[PDB]
Amino acid sequence: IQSTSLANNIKKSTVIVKN
Amino acid sequence: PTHIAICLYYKLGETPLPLVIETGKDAKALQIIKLAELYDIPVIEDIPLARSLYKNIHKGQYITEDFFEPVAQLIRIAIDLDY
Repeated sequence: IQSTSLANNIKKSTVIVKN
Repeated sequence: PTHIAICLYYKLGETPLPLVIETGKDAKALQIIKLAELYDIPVIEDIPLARSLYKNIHKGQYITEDFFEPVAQLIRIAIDLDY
């Protein structure tokens, strides 16, 4: 499933940039 | 891309340069931002930088030279943000 796989990927991020 | 989110990762000796590990537009961007709140990951708004990264540095690619300074600045902010 996307959400749980996105979380598992995302969680190590150093910084998120948004518009 | 009404909404954009770019997830950047840097870990010494592992990523030679900052790495885009995930991107999203629209619903996915919104979700990334919600997950960031849940995991306390620093989120920074920068419209032209977000657009440029989204257009040029895809998921699983290292940033290129034109992004070194703005991304370096983001990482310096992030590593001490909300401590």
